[PDB]
Amino acid sequence: KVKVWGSIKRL
Amino acid sequence: KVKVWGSIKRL
Amino acid sequence: KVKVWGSIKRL
Amino acid sequence: KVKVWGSIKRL
Amino acid sequence: KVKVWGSIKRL
Amino acid sequence: KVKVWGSIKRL
Amino acid sequence: KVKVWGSIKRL
Amino acid sequence: KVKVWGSIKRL
Amino acid sequence: KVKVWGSIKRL
Amino acid sequence: KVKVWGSIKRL
Amino acid sequence: KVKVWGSIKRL
Amino acid sequence: KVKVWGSIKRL
Amino acid sequence: KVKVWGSIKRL
Amino acid sequence: KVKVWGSIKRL
Amino acid sequence: KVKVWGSIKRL
Amino acid sequence: KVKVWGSIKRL
Amino acid sequence: KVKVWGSIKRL
Amino acid sequence: KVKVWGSIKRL
Amino acid sequence: KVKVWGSIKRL
Amino acid sequence: KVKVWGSIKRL
Repeated sequence: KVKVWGSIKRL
Repeated sequence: KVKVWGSIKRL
Repeated sequence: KVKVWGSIKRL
Repeated sequence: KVKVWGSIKRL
Repeated sequence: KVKVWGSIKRL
Repeated sequence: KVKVWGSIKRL
Repeated sequence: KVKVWGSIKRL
Repeated sequence: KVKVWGSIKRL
Repeated sequence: KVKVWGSIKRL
Repeated sequence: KVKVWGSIKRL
Repeated sequence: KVKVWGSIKRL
Repeated sequence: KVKVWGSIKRL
Repeated sequence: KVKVWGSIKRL
Repeated sequence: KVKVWGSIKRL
Repeated sequence: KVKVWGSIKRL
Repeated sequence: KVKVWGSIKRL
Repeated sequence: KVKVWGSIKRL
Repeated sequence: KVKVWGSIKRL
Repeated sequence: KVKVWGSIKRL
Repeated sequence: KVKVWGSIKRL
């Protein structure tokens, strides 16, 4: 399983 | 799945 | 601001 | 699908 | 202001 | 800021 | 920045 | 097994 | 940068 | 055994 | 770039 | 035996 | 036997 | 690219 | 005799 | 693209 | 896609 | 006799 | 007589 | 899909 977590500032 | 939620001020 | 929402199901 | 909706003050 | 609407298929 | 969270099981 | 960790099973 | 560890800045 | 390492037994 | 080792920029 | 080396026994 | 050797830009 | 020869850019 | 060569003798 | 002919895009 | 050709006599 | 045609004798 | 006819996409 | 009829996905 | 049909007299 690949767990993803965080945030982005731009598209 | 990977959920996406929030906002951006630039591209 | 540009609202961003939804999901990336296929990667 | 990642839906996007709003407005930017500059590029 | 630049209106931005739509969706991303592959993020 | 856009929150990215979740999981990719199959690539 | 978005942290990604884990394992790919279905390639 | 394919192990993953790191980060993405935009996706 | 997402670091990738390991082995593919099957897909 | 197909071995893997390196780094990616996107998912 | 992800270096990939090795062999498949049963294709 | 099916031998494999080289590099991929992404998974 | 069945011979295999060429290249791939993805897995 | 990942070079692929060899043979599948047992199937 | 089983004759095989063609090409693959992925491993 | 990987070329697959040849024959399987015994399974 | 890889065409496979013919007959199995040694099962 | 065991007759075979068709195709494989990955092997 | 052992009869056979169907379809397979791999070899 | 590889279509299979026929009879096994012996193996």
